[PDB]
Amino acid sequence: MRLHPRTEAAKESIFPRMSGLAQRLGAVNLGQGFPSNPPPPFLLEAVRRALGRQDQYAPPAGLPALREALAEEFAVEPESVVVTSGATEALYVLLQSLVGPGDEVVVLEPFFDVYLPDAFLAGAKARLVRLDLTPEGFRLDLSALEKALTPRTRALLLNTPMNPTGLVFGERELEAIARLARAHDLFLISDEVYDELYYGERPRRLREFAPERTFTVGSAGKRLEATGYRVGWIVGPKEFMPRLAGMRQWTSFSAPTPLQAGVAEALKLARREGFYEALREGYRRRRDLLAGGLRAMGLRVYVPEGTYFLMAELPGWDAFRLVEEARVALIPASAFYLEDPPKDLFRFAFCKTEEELHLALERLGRVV
Amino acid sequence: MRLHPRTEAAKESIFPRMSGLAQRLGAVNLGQGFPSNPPPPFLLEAVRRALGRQDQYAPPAGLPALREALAEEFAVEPESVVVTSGATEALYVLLQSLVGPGDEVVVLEPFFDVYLPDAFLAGAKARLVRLDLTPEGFRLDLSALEKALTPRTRALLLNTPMNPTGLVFGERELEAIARLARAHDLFLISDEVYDELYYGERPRRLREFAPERTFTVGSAGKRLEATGYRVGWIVGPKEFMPRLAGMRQWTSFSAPTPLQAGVAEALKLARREGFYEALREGYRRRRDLLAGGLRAMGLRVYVPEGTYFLMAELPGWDAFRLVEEARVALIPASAFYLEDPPKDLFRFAFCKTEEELHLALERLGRV
Ligand SMILES: *Cc1c(COP(=O)(O)O)cnc(C)c1O
Ligand SMILES: *Cc1c(COP(=O)(O)O)cnc(C)c1O
Ligand SMILES: O=C(O)CCc1ccccc1
Ligand SMILES: O=C(O)CCc1ccccc1
Repeated sequence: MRLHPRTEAAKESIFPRMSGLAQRLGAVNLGQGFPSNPPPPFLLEAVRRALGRQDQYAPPAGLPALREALAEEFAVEPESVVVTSGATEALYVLLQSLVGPGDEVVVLEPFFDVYLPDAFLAGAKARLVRLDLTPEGFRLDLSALEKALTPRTRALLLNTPMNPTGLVFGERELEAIARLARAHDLFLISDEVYDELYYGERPRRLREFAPERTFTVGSAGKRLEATGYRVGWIVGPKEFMPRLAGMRQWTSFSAPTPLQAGVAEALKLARREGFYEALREGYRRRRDLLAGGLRAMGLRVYVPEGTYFLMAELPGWDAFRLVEEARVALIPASAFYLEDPPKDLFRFAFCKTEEELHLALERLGRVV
Repeated sequence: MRLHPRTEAAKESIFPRMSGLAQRLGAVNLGQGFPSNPPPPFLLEAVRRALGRQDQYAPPAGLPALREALAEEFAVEPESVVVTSGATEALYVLLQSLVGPGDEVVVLEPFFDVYLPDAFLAGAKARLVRLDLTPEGFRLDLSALEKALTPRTRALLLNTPMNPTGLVFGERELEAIARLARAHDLFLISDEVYDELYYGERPRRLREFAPERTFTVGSAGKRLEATGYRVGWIVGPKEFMPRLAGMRQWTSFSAPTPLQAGVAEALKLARREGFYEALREGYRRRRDLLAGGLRAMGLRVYVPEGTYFLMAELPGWDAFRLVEEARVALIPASAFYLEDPPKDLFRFAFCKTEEELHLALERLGRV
């Protein structure tokens, strides 16, 4: 007896592994992305209110109230919204529903942890388009993007705000991508879990340029500082949504009911109490704190436009040596690149307390 | 542009569909199985204490406290327990991990909604083995089981206490199954979400006769009257567990943290406070209530030994036809069989209040 060859993709992710390593070593954890603080009180109270009354199965597509709350934010009808058990499931069910053997999916490099494994589990082939890393920062070359499209290309997987670059795609880029999508009749998968976490002008969404072929992915955990609630969603053309709900039905059936209920109220309260605005400000403050502290050490730092991650170069170091000698956990570039990753490039998560960030700067400082 | 052909399986499930229909028609819902009452106080309290403390990502394999609480109940180490987002995910990840193109999987019929679609999405073929429906009740034909085995069979999927039959596999039968699996070197997938809901003698587990090849599946939702919490588990040989944690990692990454934390404490309290016994006692009454009630109407009724489901025959009746005229929702046998399903057979769910049951009997009575 033996497991199916498919399970070769079932390797423990470097993200939770680093987290365990960090707890064991007593190191400041600036690797895997999850807030050090608890979620806002209005969300906790909304969930408490749901416990005891909404504990049983919810429809696969989602609790009616959550679908309506999301529909209002996205200006679509409830039937074009499907609630999944985290954006993680949304992404898995989408690749599973859009590509298969013989199909190709374009993925930008550096990429998010689940893209390639999901592509592989769908039996599809992924074609990577590495973004250019200049002294100014990461930059997308649309020529290189177009040069990657082929007769078998069925979908394009985009992520903005982008993890780990912190890049936010501008109007001209989305327009250009929407244009290529239409010209080759491609499906557009847009991972926008950090859609409310940007530091500049509010970005425009890819779905505005190509609504008939775009699937927008969101996450309550990345919206409301509650990564462990496992509530996410897909907003896309309604004609395809019933199928997607059909697919997530077999993976986990439905998302946690009381959490879906609490999030529904929370999404509305957040919009009217200026929560996202205050959150962005709290994060910008910490982004600058980290960036400035690393600059002062004489390090090369690429200031992000979104998400709570930033990348920097620490010459002559490797993640594991750092976590043990400096007692600071970071995620190495090799985690986001398939082959030949940039030398000495690390990702920092700054969704931590200011104290934790200062502690990390002090420790990295001594070990220069 | 069109969706990949694999989406053929993405058909809306009849169970939540009938619940939506029962709600619109103001009908008593005895179809999809989910309690009318809320979960026990000690579970609600445990979740409340976790809110604000344990809200971020838990490890894919599960929160240490839950894995350990589960390991204690099963008399195994934590490394052989993996926490899934409901038993539904356990089943999907399992088939995705054990079978693929060219492999076959044996499934007993009547089956649970999730079995065939999961087999199909893994790229394997499912060979069905129908149980015999006698005047007494359902029964497995060990000969028929063995007959269905081929050189391509990689696993067998059992469900006990069985849904929808309410059948509880006896000691002798589990042993026979254990030998066949061992002889043919097959994997055994045992769906035991209703392992604490039985009405007779404490049932034995399949993993006791073949611990080396058995993966046992459980559900906090079916153990603790909280179906919407989405916390399930897989208990199996440690040699394979890391790979299973690796697979669910890509499907939903990890189960809801505060719910896991709450379930961890609740599982321990349940044992100590005799929650399961009281639960069995409460479901037995309701079982006998619905059963006797349908008898008074002179209907054919098969009493279950487990689960909160029971099957009966309603001559010349259609499910949707019934939900409109009688305003009582049930699930037709067509949902549990692939072809030529028994005539006039429906599944009833008695995990409702006595009120709802009596109401369902009345409306049914005048029909
Ligand atoms: C965190 C994250 C996800 C997954 O979100 P969940 O809701 O936690 O499953 C998906 N994509 C990106 C880019 C993320 O940062
Ligand atoms: C309810 C049920 C499941 C699914 O359990 P979840 O924990 O709700 O996902 C699986 N198998 C059987 C036989 C069930 O009755
Ligand atoms: O750290 C991350 O980039 C975000 C959290 C995460 C990591 C890996 C899988 C799912 C989510
Ligand atoms: O009613 C059922 O038998 C149990 C609940 C269920 C049904 C279908 C898919 C997942 C769960």
